[PDB]
Amino acid sequence: AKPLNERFFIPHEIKVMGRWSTEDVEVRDPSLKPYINLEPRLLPHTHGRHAKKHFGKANVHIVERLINKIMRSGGSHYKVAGHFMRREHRSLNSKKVKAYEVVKEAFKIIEQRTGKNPIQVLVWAIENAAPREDTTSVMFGGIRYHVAVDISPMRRLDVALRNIALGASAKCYRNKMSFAEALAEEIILAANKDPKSYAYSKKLEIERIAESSR
Amino acid sequence: MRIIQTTGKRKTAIARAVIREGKGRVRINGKPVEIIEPEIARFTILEPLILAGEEIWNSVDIDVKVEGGGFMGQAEAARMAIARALVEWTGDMSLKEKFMKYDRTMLVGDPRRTEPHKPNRSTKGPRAKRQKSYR
Amino acid sequence: MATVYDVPGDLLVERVAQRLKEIPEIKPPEWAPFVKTGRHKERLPEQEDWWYYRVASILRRVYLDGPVGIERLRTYYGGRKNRGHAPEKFYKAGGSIIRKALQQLEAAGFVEKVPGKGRVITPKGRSFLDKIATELKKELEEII
Amino acid sequence: MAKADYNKRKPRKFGKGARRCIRCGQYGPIIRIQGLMLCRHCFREVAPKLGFRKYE
Amino acid sequence: MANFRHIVRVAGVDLDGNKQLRWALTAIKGIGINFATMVCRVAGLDPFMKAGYLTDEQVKKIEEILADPVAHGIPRWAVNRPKDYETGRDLHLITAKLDMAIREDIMRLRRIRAYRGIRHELGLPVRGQRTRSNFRRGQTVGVSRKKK
Amino acid sequence: FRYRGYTLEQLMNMSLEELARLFPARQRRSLKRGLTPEQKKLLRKIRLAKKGKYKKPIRTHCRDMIILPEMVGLTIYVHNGKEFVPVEIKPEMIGHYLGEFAPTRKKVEHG
Amino acid sequence: MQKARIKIASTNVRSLDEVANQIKQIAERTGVRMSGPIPLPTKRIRITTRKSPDGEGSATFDRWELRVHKRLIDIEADERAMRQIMRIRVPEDVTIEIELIS
RNA sequence: CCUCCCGCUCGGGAGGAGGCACUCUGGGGGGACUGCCGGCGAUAAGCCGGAGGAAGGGGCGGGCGACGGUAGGUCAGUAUGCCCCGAAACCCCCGGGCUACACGCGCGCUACAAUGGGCGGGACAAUGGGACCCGACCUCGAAAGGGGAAGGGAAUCCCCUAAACCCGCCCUCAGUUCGGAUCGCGGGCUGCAACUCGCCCGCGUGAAGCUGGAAUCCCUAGUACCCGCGUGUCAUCAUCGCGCGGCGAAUA
Repeated sequence: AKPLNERFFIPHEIKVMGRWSTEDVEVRDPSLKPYINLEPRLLPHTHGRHAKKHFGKANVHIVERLINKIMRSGGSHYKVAGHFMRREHRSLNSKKVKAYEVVKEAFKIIEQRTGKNPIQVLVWAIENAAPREDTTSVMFGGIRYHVAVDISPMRRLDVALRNIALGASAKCYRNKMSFAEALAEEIILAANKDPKSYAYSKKLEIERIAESSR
Repeated sequence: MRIIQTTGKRKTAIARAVIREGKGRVRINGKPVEIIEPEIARFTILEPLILAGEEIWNSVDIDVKVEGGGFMGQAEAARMAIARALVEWTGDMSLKEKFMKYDRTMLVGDPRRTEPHKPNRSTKGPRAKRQKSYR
Repeated sequence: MATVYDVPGDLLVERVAQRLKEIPEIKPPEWAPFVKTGRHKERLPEQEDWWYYRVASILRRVYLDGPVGIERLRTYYGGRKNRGHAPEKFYKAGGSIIRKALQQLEAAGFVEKVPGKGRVITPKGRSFLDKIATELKKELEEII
Repeated sequence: MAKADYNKRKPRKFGKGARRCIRCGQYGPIIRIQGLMLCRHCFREVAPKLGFRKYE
Repeated sequence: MANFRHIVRVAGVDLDGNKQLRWALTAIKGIGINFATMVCRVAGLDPFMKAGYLTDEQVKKIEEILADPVAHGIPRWAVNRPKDYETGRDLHLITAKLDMAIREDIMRLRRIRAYRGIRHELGLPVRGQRTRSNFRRGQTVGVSRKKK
Repeated sequence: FRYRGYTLEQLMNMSLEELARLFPARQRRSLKRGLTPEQKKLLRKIRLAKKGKYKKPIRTHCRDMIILPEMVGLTIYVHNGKEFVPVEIKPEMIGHYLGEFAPTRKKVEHG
Repeated sequence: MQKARIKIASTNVRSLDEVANQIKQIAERTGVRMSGPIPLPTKRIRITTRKSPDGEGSATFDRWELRVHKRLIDIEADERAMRQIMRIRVPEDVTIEIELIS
């Protein structure tokens, strides 16, 4: 509770989620520079409406993009503080509101071990979790090919973050890996390109199957 | 002193704000800015107040009453109005253009709010049909 | 230089609940945590804090409201009950922890029943609070 | 032979069988109770003379 | 601490675990999770600690709050069965009394020839309505009371 | 306790009021509020059978009556919907409904 | 004198405003002090109904509006200065309530 | 200006006078029209891009569905040609049946936990509905509810508490403190009456289920996804139908 208020004096100044300065990191590649909202500021929730335009989804705070592809899995059933759930899932059968907590605690659990600005470990995990080449079963002229298709910087990011957010929910499954943890131990190891990231195992295979086919 | 009354409206949280000179008062629905439990939607309110400076925050009394359902809803109605309360105060295009370049959720609301639940073909929600399996 | 308005409700409630142990007029009666409790509890807790929070709220609520009733404070808590696979619905608390509580405050002189039909604060209930909030709001500036 | 009257004499204190319309004379079919007891089907035919408006 | 054990025996010879006192009694048929925390009060223990941290002296205080609970306190809707078979005022239920009392009343109805007793023999809920296709794809409720 | 209640006889002498504390919430209600004008012609035919004017074999459509201590002994004919199914009433039947004992369906196997 | 409230509601827009305007014009000049014709809410009434009598396939569902609007008027005049102003024709279909207190 | 509290005497908060500023209410008026600017196009139509702006190039969401057809659906709402019944295929009544089940499928709810459960505290809405009707508030009852009783035929009173939220505390991933079927009992409530066949409250009971094959459905933004909220019909069966606001995207 007192640290919590220090976390209210500190984001003010300016810093993400209470104590992560948005200047600590830089986007070194000139590819992922206009596609990423590292540079702008303070809160993800924002509600700034996206997909409004052609690229009304590139200007989305990196973390907000995280929150709602981390929020994804969800039907019908009913949640409230009662007895009451699940209904908000292994990935928010429900809101970005109790989602934003998970990503905050995962920034807390990835800061606790690495000790770096965690927005330097995640932006280092969404330039590596994206495959550089993909095969589409594309036919053109009635002729069925399985072809060299190179990936665009916007469709990169998306496959980076989504594969990060798809890998964690196989592990969190009825397991001590809490998403605040299971995400925080995915984001470190996608930053590293480690052999333990279900998100850097598809990145590779999607380039390697796509190299054969070309 | 002065009285400049403004408004700030996002997704039907209507913020009633007043900006008069004083000593650093932040009042929300009668309670200091301290009473809120989410740290998060607080920082949102706090965004404009640093973009201008603590200098003008300390020298001016801000009382707002945000009658709006959302926790983030209240905050958002508070983010739009302080920013408009501070641009009427000093008067310059420096503080207005500095807000617009950062985000348009400080000085534009929405054009839209909510849609009705359509009659539909006997199911739940505006945009949904009964499931089929008769093929 | 403080009201109940100036202090967050997480720091106010253990400072007034202690000040309900200490004074020491309000106390836990034995029948109220045992099994005369509010709706369904996954476990029933053997706490003094349990009694001292259900009352530490009651002195904050009658401050804000005028005629604050029994049917209002039963329905003001937040909490449900199962029906089955039918989804849960909204029900109210135990009137036993609310109708003895106002009456343990009423003998203490913190609350009084007005002649218009209702429940309001006395000066002794209003000063007990402003002193406990002058202590809380003072500590909240010292602590980074 | 001889017997006493009948026009029905059982309980019908409440429910649907308690109601009838003032246009098609039904129990189970719809009875809109706002002081306009009719079925849903009549309702549609009658309304433009009532002064209800189709527009949403 | 009050002398660590992993298995102390409570309620006769049936076993008390190392989960938590309030959950270790729930298992002992007749004492639940709300009735376990009613006998922690009278006896005078901390409710949230582990089970098995009990000397010999605590194990005797519980076995006499069980035999007759209506003597110690325990309200006449907060005890296990109140008003029994039309002439017992209140009683206790345990793994042997609960098993017998419920099969007795079922032995009573079958002789009576009711629509409750033969409705517990054919394989059916009595007041839950549908037997139309529920317990679906060969399945079964298990009626009363235990398939673990 | 064999025989349900204090004893079969003492619950014929406690009838109005004192039985109530023993009974379910549901049996209480229908005694306490009362029962219909067909339940008043059934208090003549249990009384013609225990003594006096030539006894009818008691028949009933009563399936909402809950068995009392005075009515224990008679052979009661409860119309299942088609025909009259007999029930010799016992003291173990104090506290149950009369429409339980006679059937509401013919009893066969399903298939 | 006797403060009267004319509470005037109508089911349609055109009928209610003409009477409210005419009531504030004729009363203006005589022995009347008159507080302005204040609009209260529309208790819009929603009847939300099933079109199709089969209740079959997709059935398109009528939304119904009954909108009833309420103007209110305080007036300081006699009971005789009241009837003089209540002379007016009034749309079908316009309810005019009168409370009388001193 | 006045009553109450607190105070470090700087200053924070409520009440009533007072004041219609603000929110709002519902009646009217303006504002967006490819008007302007560039590019593509036959210099036309139109499409693309830009500036100013609260909003833009069907702005956005509804209502609005031609001639007809599937002999689609309903004569079991009504209207109606034809035929048939006439102590009956009428009429009155009680009781039972529609709620039977070894099973099959459709549409849905609830659900397989740590993004969690208890407990407490605090900050928040909107549509609506309300006279044998909503029910303040006070009292008794563990509660369901009962007793008393203010206001209200309505911007002026009541249902009413939003729920999701967050902060601290206890708890520490098992078929479990999950999950709630099934069964014993005690008890309320409506009606003549809830065994068949109502719901809730409490204690005991504590089942399957630990992420689901083939196959297949819905939708494109304040939408889906998610959370509660009201109303209809209406005593009572709602995991339904209609409708409201809260959080708030993916891909195109």
